[PDB]
Amino acid sequence: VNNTIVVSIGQAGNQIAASFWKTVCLEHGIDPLTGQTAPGVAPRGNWSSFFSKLGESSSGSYVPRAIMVDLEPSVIDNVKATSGSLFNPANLISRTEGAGGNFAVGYLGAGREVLPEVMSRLDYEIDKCDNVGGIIVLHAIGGGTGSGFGALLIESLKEKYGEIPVLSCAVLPSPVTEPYNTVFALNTLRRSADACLIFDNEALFDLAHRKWNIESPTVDDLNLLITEALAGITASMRFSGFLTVEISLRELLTNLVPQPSLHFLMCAFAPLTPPDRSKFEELGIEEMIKSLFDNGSVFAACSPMEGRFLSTAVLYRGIMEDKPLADAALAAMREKLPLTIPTAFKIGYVEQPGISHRKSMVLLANNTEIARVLDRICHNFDKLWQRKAFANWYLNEGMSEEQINVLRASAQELVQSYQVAEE
Amino acid sequence: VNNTIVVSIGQAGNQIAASFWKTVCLEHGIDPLTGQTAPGVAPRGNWSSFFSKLGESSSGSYVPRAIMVDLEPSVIDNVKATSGSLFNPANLISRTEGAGGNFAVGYLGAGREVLPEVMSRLDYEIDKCDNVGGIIVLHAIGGGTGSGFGALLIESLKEKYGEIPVLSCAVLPSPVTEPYNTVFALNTLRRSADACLIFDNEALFDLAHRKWNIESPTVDDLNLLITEALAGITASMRFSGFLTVEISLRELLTNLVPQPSLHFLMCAFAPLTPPDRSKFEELGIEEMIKSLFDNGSVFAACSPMEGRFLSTAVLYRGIMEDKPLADAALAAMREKLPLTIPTAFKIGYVEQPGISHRKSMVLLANNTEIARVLDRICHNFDKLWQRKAFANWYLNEGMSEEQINVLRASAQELVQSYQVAEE
Amino acid sequence: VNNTIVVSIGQAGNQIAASFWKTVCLEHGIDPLTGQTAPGVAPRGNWSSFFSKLGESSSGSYVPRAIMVDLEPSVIDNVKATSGSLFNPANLISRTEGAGGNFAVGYLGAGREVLPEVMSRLDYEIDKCDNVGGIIVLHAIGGGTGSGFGALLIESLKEKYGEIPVLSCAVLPSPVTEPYNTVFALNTLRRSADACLIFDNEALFDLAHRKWNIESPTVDDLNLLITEALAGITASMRFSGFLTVEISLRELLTNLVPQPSLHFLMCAFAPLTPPDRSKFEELGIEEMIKSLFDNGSVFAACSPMEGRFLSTAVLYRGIMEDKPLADAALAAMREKLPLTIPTAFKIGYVEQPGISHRKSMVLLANNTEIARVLDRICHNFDKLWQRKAFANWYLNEGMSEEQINVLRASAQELVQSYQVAEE
Amino acid sequence: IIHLTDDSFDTDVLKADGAILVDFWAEWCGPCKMIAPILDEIADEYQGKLTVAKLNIDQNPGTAPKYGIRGIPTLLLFKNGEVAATKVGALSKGQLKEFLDAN
Amino acid sequence: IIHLTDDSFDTDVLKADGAILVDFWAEWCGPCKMIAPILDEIADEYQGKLTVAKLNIDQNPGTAPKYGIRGIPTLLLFKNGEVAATKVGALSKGQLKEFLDAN
Amino acid sequence: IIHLTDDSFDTDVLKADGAILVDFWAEWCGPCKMIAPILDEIADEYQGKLTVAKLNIDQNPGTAPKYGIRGIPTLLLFKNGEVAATKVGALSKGQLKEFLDAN
Ligand SMILES: Nc1nc2c(ncn2[C@@H]2O[C@H](COP(=O)(O)OP(=O)(O)OP(=O)(O)O)[C@@H](O)[C@H]2O)c(=O)[nH]1
Ligand SMILES: Nc1nc2c(ncn2[C@@H]2O[C@H](COP(=O)(O)OP(=O)(O)OP(=O)(O)O)[C@@H](O)[C@H]2O)c(=O)[nH]1
Ligand SMILES: Nc1nc2c(ncn2[C@@H]2O[C@H](COP(=O)(O)OP(=O)(O)OP(=O)(O)O)[C@@H](O)[C@H]2O)c(=O)[nH]1
Repeated sequence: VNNTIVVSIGQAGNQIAASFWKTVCLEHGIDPLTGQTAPGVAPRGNWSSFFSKLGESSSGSYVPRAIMVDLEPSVIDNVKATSGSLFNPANLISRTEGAGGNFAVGYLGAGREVLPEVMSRLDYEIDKCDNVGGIIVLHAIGGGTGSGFGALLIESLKEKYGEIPVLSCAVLPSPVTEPYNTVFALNTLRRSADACLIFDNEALFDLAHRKWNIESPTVDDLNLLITEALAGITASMRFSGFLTVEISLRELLTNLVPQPSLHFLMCAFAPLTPPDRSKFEELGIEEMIKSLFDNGSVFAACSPMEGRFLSTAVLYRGIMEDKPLADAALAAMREKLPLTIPTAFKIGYVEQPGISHRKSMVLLANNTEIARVLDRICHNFDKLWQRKAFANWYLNEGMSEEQINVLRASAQELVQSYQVAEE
Repeated sequence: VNNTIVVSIGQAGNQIAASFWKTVCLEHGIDPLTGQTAPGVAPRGNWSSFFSKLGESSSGSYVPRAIMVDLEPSVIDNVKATSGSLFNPANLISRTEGAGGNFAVGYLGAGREVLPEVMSRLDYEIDKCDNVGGIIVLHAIGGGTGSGFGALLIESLKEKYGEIPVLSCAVLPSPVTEPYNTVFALNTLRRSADACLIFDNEALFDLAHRKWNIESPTVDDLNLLITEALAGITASMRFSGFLTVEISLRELLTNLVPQPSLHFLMCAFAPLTPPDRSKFEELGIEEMIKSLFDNGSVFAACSPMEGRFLSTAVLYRGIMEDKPLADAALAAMREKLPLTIPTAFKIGYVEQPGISHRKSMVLLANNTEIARVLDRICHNFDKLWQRKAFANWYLNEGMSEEQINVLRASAQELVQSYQVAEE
Repeated sequence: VNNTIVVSIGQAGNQIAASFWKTVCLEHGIDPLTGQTAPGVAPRGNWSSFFSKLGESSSGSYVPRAIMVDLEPSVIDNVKATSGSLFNPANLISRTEGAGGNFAVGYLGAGREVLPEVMSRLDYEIDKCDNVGGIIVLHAIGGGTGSGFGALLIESLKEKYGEIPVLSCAVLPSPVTEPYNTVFALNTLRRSADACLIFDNEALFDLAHRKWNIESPTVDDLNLLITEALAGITASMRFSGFLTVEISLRELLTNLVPQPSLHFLMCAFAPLTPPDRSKFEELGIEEMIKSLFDNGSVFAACSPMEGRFLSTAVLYRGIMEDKPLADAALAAMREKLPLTIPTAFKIGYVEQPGISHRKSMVLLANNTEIARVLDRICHNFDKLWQRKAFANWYLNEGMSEEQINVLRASAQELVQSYQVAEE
Repeated sequence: IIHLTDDSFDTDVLKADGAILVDFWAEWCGPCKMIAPILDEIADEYQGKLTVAKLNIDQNPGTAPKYGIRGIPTLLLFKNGEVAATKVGALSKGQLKEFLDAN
Repeated sequence: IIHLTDDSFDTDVLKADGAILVDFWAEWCGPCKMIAPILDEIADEYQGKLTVAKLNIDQNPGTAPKYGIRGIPTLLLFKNGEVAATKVGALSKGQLKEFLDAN
Repeated sequence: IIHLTDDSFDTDVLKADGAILVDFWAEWCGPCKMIAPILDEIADEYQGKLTVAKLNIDQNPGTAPKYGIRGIPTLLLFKNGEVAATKVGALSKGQLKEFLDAN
């Protein structure tokens, strides 16, 4: 049974990480403030995939295979305040300065200083695994820690461990120096991550305002959407059962990534019903599947249907009221999708529902409209770089002017890859 | 969304065309005498595939993407008499003489005279398409217009437009100069049609007499059978929906034709229940599927089960009471069929029922027993040509004696192709 | 429709054969003591696959396509005593001596004497087949007739008929000279049998004691288990129907054997419910499928789940209460199995239940843990051969010392094949 | 369509070369009328392979009792002068075929 | 979100360039409130391709009778000054799209 | 099959090396008899990996109350002197395995 380690970097990363781990504890029946279970009981499911056991069953504990890194200490302090004795205190690493929204600080400056400690915690977590099946890196790329040190650590991870799958889950800024940091991070995510799942803050914002009626959505609201999707994607790895289709990170990325140069993914979730009504109001399978494949449901500001699908996985979990109907529906979708490069259409099923929906679905797709999201970013970068807006910020920090041109070109090489895949 | 143009040539062609268009209007909720819909309402389904819209929604109209050609004017006069303002009057082209059952008149004589007008109407229809997905040519090949001009026009179509799929739906005579015209037409259908679906009048006659109790079946009765099958095959192209498996003419022929030299198809329909009882008496799925694959259900005087299937599509539409049962049944058929050249077994589903059955199926097959139908024809041709029966009819009309030997040999090359595919 | 001949050799072979034929008669409605059916009625199913008809329908008979060979006459005498006029008396061939548990007697001695008669009966049975689809050889390999003459006859079969599929169903001894005879027989089963299905007496013993509560299990008890599995495997060949997936021995072995060097199979059955309760106590599909794939259900003393599956067929028959559930379950198993050499996962369905269960399943697998069973055997052989225990038994009988080393090495070449397939 | 009497049964059915299917039936039998149109299709598709005969048990009461008929419709398959198989009751045109295919 | 009066219908709907969807509705109509949040999503996803308008039949009783409205909610698709298609009653956000896709 | 007393629990269960499954049970418990034949199969298939023990709560009333047993049958998994997991009630031989596989 495969083990996964989740590394979270920076504000967004760690706040999402905290929400993810709380949800996963609740799914497995593990006390989210203490890592304990009721007297005599073991957690549900394949808990050892994401947790390790400490000591005897009496005073012992179930410990997230988690490492949290930041430069600014506020967010990790908050985790300590809200999460009791859940985490290994040695795995929550912070310093003192923030990176001040500067990618170069995280990659070359203060970031290089934190790396030996972070890498040493990775060593320890890795070795205490029966069989390590992947590492998930949770981060935003608009700031300077998640982007810079996220870039630094993925690179580092791949050099030292090589064969271990590394998936980035990366939050993108919504239309400051954010376009610069995004582009710089993208290079590493293109060259070194085995795959990168984007979470477009612009889309998340809209969904929270639109589908949920939140006039002024907060990051907590946006994190709910991400957490559901993360819980749902990881459910294949965290449960077993008579009907449960077990799927490793390895198997998943293999099916989602047809070439190393096309490894950027997007995702959609259903139901996007407001938490306000969550268990009282349910969608039937029809409306649910319909919604899953709707342009208004993707965690990306773009329209997958106007582009082409390179690959697709539908990850279902929970109650299955009518399997002939769901199969008929998915078969119909499979014949309706705009296609490229030969496609894959994978279907996963997990018996165990999440904690908020009786049944839910995550759609992961490798689709060419990701080019639109990426294009939006590059247009903003170019708008600032054409006039060298905050350029000295990065120049005085170790990057050279010509080398950032290389990274703007590197990202362009990735945007052209997906445009070529479409036509 | 794909557009289809339906060209009908000669008596049989046009009488079938009229019946087909009336049925399609009724399926889409389009008034079959005026091309209109009730005030404010649009047609059901993907109407633009087979119809174009004329003008505003008030006094406007939905116009079959149809062209009807004949030499004798009786049949097109009858269409005008029975079909109000449905057709574009410019698309109903006729002359004065019949071809007197002479293929050569249609191909070289009076047929060559009609071609520029017919081709010009094709131009106009083609250009007013968003995306043309195919042309269907409806004709009988025992006479001289459908056969001769049908041959002329398909050849012409392929030279000018090339890439557009062209499917012939060809009616074969039942055991006069009919065997001669059939053979001459077959050459073009072999070399130039992308595919040819046969409708064997002999089988249709039997079914109408046998299954329906008609002592003296008329052509109207035979056309009912053809129309149902045509409606059913075209349903994948004319409707959309949550469970509707959309399939283009392109995709269909791709799956049905494994090599360009084996593109002759046959079809079966179910239920073949008499119209007398149509909605009051229903078959269950079992009996229906059973019947579909029965030798007594094919629109060809032969037995598909005694030959070999090169390829197969089952096109279901309407109510699905029990999908696990239907899948179990089709899977069982799939393992029961005599096979060759690697096979295909495609399943289509359309939610929308036709106008006469709550559920119905069309079976299209590329099967080697078509050789039997074709053999029957050639034996009759040889019986007349051995003694030069009406030979001067064709000799005095521009064909040379040696060139008709070429066409008898050409058809023989096609009959040997299917015999080789069997062993 | 395919014909099968079943040849049974030696005590175990013939006692199993008798039990198999009685069960098959009962399934087809053929009187198991006379080969007759009630007045006017034909047998159920595709009876001609395993039976031929003798004479008129009045005084006539349905005769197992069966030949039974032994050296000792006790067992065939018993068949004559218990089976009326079912068998062709000319097909029950015996002599006078037993082979005294000596492989060499069966292969080179008294066995060579019986061969022309046995081969001549094979001739006759073969020629009276419309289309021969396979020969099943039923035998134990721990004694000297089944092993020696079994080896002799399979070799002979393949030389004379070549293309006919030959499947061995071989019973293995449970932890005397049994390890010697097993190893000697294995060579032929490796080189000449198209496939060999093992029945491990050790596992059968345990199942009968464990699952059924038999303190002192007899060979009759063990034969019940074998008979069910044989009935179940042969059901695809003996029945037809709307949902019945007809599968030939040819098609079956093709799917189960990926290379000629890996053709040893194992099987499991469900339900293993005690006959005591058979029709009163039923398992649901869940428990049934679960059990089928359980290590405690295989007719081999080993654990298929700790090894790797090269290939797999699940052969279901009888009532199907919930096909979506069964498909969901099998799909889940398919994604759970330890795999190698590309795999196959075939599913068969037969409508007709057996005589004792409303629904039942046989699992046939080509799995690498068969190496364990085989290893157990070789360790016992080596334990005796290291000290030449009963060596003169075989030396004075025509085998040379170096040639039995060849056969010990030959079996080792087969055990290494399956160990290599695992890693 | 072959009609039989008690007098013609011997020659038409028993002395017959090749396989033959006999439908024992009556006008007052609902299910018998049900398969009358079905039996015509088989008379076509099994040309040479089978001949299809009918015997109306009212006007020919002598034959059915000889064959142990329990009711109508009863389909009897004859080869020489012998009953190969038996089908009692009205049935699908498909189940009839699977019955004819196997015997 | 475009609100209409009887006075503004001509310019806003009939003289309009490009396609337009009009929702005839009321506050006392259960089903009308049901689709209010649905109509907002379409106003986003069909930018340039469609404009979405609303007319409250209580405060503007003059327009609906002209179009033969049988009840509410009624969605009317206009192109020039002409009704392209009609949807009566509350519906899924998906059935609404398939309706918009085809016309 | 290992039988226990209150006196032997300490050595047999708590001081034991390797994992151990204890079945608290009684004769007058329907469901307890149900799994008696099931527990024997696991005693085979988990050789070395597990040892299977039984404690009859009537003749040894002292042990169950110490572990907060709510009824019978109760399966307790011990590793050192510690309860790893708990299964209450009679179950399939398959659900029992998935329970043993994960812990
Ligand atoms: N979805 C989501 N986005 C967030 C969250 N927190 C911050 N963001 C976004 O993330 C981007 C900023 O990245 P941060 O992670 O906050 O910066 P950092 O690397 O952690 O910290 P510094 O380098 O010190 O600035 C902006 O686009 C924010 O809108 C969050 O909790 N959820
Ligand atoms: N199924 C069917 N067959 C028809 C129909 N009308 C004619 N036929 C058959 O078609 C063959 C004759 O071809 P036609 O189409 O009538 O001849 P044509 O090319 O239209 O006209 P001419 O060349 O002027 O004779 C004969 O085999 C007729 O039995 C019809 O409406 N339905
Ligand atoms: N499952 C099962 N095993 C049997 C049966 N009869 C014998 N055996 C086993 O088969 C092995 C002995 O092989 P036999 O078939 O009895 O020997 P043989 O070749 O028939 O006869 P000889 O050569 O004369 O000894 C031993 O392992 C027996 O335990 C039976 O009816 N069922």
